[PDB]
Amino acid sequence: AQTTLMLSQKSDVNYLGWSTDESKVARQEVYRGTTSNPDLRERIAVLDAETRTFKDADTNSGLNYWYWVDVVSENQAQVVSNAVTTAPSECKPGATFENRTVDCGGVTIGTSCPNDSDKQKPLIILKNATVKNLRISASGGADGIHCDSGNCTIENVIWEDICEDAATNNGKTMTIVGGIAHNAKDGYGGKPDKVLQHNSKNSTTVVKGNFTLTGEHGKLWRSCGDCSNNGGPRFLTVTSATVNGTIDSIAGVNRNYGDVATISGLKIKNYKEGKPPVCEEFKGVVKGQGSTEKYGEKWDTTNCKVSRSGVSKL
Ligand SMILES: [Ca+2]
Ligand SMILES: [Zn+2]
Ligand SMILES: [Zn+2]
Ligand SMILES: [Zn+2]
Repeated sequence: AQTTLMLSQKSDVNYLGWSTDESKVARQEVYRGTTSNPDLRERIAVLDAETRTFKDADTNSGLNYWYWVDVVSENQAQVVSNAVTTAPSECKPGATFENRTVDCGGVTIGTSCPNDSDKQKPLIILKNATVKNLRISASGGADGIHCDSGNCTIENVIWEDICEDAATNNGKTMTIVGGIAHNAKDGYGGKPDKVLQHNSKNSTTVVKGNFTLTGEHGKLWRSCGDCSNNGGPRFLTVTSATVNGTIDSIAGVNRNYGDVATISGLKIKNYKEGKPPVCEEFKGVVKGQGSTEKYGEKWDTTNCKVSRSGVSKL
C-alpha cells in the first residue's frame, strides 16, 4: 500500500491532505518535526480511519515544519507517506482521463481565472476516471475538474482559490474523497459561489473523507437551478466534510425536480442553527422557461434529508 501527502498553508494553519490505497485502515497518525529527519518526527495526532485531511494550528512563525502521515492497517502495517514541508506529468491542463486512475503525485496545474468571464475551460476532464493528489493554482483555477461521464473520483485535490467552481458533475456519480478547497472574498473568480456544480440527471455527487473548505465560500453543492435542458433528479450524499471558514449555505436542491440532499458528518466553524443554513429548497427551471424561487432552509423533508444531528460546531 501507499500514502501520498500534500500540504496547504492557510491563515496560520497547515492543512494536510492525503490519499491512501490501504484497504483495511484502523487509524491514521500525523507526525511532525522541525527538521527533515524522519527519525526525529513526533506524533501530533491520532485520527480515525475515514478522514483524509487534518489541520495543524499549533505552530510557531519562526520555524519550518515537516509532516508525515502514517496510515495504520488492522494488521500493524505502517504505510508512511512522503514528507511535506513549509520550508521554501500526465496531469496537464486540458487532459482527459478515461476508464482509469491517474496519480498526479502532488504536482500543481493551472491556467487562468479572468474577471467577468462568461465561459472557462475545465483543467481536467474525467470520463469514468479517477484523479488523485493534485493541486490547482490560486490564479489558474479556470473551470476546475469535470466528471463528464460515468463514475469519477476526485481524491486528495487541493484548490488554492476556486475559480468558477471546483468540480462539475456531468456524469453518473462524482465522488470527492478528502481534499482541501479554498475560496476568498475578493479572490480569483469574483464573489465565492458554488464549490460543486451538478448538471447531469439521475446522478449523484458524494462527499466524504472530510473534504475541507477554507476561507469564504458561497455553497458546497448546487443542483443546477436554471440550466438549458434542466431537470432532475440530482442527488447529494455528504458523509464527512468540514467548513473551516465561512459559507453562505451548504446545499441547494430543486425540489420540483425530485432532488435529494442526504447530509451527515458535517462540521462547521462556529455553527449556529441558520448560520449558515444547511439544506435549502428551490424551484428549478429550464433556461428561459420561468423564474427560479427560493423556499428556504429545511430539515428532515423529502428533499432535504438532513437532521439537526447531522451538523455540528467544528
Ligand atoms: Ca475564488
Ligand atoms: Zn463551472
Ligand atoms: Zn464546467
Ligand atoms: Zn466537460
